[PDB]
Amino acid sequence: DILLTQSPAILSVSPGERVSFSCRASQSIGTDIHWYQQRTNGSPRLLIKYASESISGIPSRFSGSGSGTDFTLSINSVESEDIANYYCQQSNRWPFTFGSGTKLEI
Amino acid sequence: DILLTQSPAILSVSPGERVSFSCRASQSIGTDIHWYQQRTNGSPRLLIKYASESISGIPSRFSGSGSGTDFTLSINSVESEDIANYYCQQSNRWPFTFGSGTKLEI
Amino acid sequence: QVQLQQPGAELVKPGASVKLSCKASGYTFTSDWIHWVKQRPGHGLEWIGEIIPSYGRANYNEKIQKKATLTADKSSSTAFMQLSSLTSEDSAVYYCARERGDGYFAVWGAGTTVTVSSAKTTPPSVYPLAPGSAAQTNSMVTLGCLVKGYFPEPVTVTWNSGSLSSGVHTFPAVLQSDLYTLSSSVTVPSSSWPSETVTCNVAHPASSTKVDKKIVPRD
Amino acid sequence: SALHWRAAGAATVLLVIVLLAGSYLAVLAERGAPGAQLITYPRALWWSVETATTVGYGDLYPVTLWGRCVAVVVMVAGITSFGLVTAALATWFVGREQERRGH
Amino acid sequence: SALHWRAAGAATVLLVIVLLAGSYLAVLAERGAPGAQLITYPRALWWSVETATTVGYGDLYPVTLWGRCVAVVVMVAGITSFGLVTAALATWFVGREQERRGH
Ligand SMILES: [Tl+]
Ligand SMILES: [Tl+]
Ligand SMILES: [Tl+]
Repeated sequence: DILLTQSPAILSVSPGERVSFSCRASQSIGTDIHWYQQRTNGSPRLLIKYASESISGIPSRFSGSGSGTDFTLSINSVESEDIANYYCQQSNRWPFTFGSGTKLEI
Repeated sequence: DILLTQSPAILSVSPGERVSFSCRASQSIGTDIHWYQQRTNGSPRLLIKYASESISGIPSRFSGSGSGTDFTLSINSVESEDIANYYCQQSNRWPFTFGSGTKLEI
Repeated sequence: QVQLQQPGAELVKPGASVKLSCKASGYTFTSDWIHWVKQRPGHGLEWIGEIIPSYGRANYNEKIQKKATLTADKSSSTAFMQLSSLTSEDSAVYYCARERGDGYFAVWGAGTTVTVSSAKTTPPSVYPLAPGSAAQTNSMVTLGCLVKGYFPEPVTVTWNSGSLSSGVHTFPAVLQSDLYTLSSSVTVPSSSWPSETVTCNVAHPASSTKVDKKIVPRD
Repeated sequence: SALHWRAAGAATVLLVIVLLAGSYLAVLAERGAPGAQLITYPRALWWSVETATTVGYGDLYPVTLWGRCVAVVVMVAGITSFGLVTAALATWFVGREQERRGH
Repeated sequence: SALHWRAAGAATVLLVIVLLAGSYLAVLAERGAPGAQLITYPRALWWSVETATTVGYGDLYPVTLWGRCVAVVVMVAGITSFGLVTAALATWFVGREQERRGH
């Protein structure tokens, strides 16, 4: 099964800076990588689908890039609302899988 | 030829716990990985075929998962009857090959 | 507008079993798959399985001990996840999401937090928390309320039926002798209190017992 | 109009139906099979066209017995539909050539 | 009934026989060749269908001289059988079109 790796686990940053979360697939999965946001006592929220494609209702500061086995979710100038845990998920081959997730800290 | 790796060689565990044996293929072989049990002075016994598919006559605590180059045979709550050596074998490409085998110890 | 609905909680005794539910609404299709995701306290997400309500077929994460059975009801648009012979390891929040057969989870449920123990349910006791007569206040003022003596988790706390979100904190519960306790605080401009009431709404799903308590000054 | 021209359309309306049903059954059959890639409808539909035309790119293919089965039904209906137009195009050309001989 | 319709079935009964014999000889020929993948009957049978239809997914193929040989016999019988129905479908359409001209 496809292993998804999120390093580092925690990630700091100064208010308003640019931040990038990394998710490495254990093998080439194209662009079939999706991103979720999860706040304290919250359900996951889709942020990016298929690596690049943005979702409706999601701030424009969120972007995602990548293909193959390396993907990155970025945030232009993080705000406090962005503090949460971010997960990646693949859908390239069955079964779907999730990254260990990364925590943002301002 | 396909090299199959079983780490660790020996594997302990407390009675009734959940145990997982690992078998890594030196290249993607799909799900063509099979599992055998061998007790002292015994012949190998098929436990799992094609990675997941269980065999008739085999306890239901034995399960196997995996695809590509990573497979794992698990045992839900090991009993003493489970003490033996476990081998993996591939059949994806000729010639068929065997793992170095792993020994369970309670 | 809330596509998947799950019961907030379910208490289960060891060895027992439970059937969680996920009722969906909104655009319904034949291609739609309902997924279940397990999340243990202090852990990430873990795929449990999926089911295609139409055909009614289901698949499970072959990596973990199979403890589920998925079914659905084309009629009520409700998917069911049957968890059996639970233990401590099985306690966690179980979310359900909807995938349009294209790989990603568009909408998720609020998740049902399943706690496993032979202990017994207990609604919480909500005690207000107003300052003391000898406490000065700045431009702002801090009120709060104490939710003590309840089991199992969780308890949702809102301020003014939700109309008040700015300045709210709800500290993670704490356990001791099979009973949780927690506090939530609220902050508003001094002027606005008590001229404009401030009440803490406290719902406790495991026992279906929502309750209110206003925060008036100390007589 | 004529049989040959009717069958063509029929094969076309049938090919489309098979393409749609095929991509649907394809996903239904492949999910649950570790390492399977033919597991989402959009690409499954593409895989379907790829198969009906036998253009084989090898980017997606079934790995399960039922998938393989679904696949065979699609290749057959694909090859047959496309072979049914070729045969209809032959009749069209044979009859016109008959007219160009005062036959 | 007629030749064209007879041959079709014949090609069908012959295609099946070739599919079965082919998958069997395929495994017989490929085993012994390090790195070969066409070495178990079930998938060899699938490989066979894949080949007779020329759908080429490239998931399985012979790597030995005799395999390649077995492969060529299957492609030929596949292409011929499927080309024999197309030709039978043309005759069917040509004769019916003849009836629709009072010819
Ligand atoms: Tl072709
Ligand atoms: Tl290919
Ligand atoms: Tl052709």
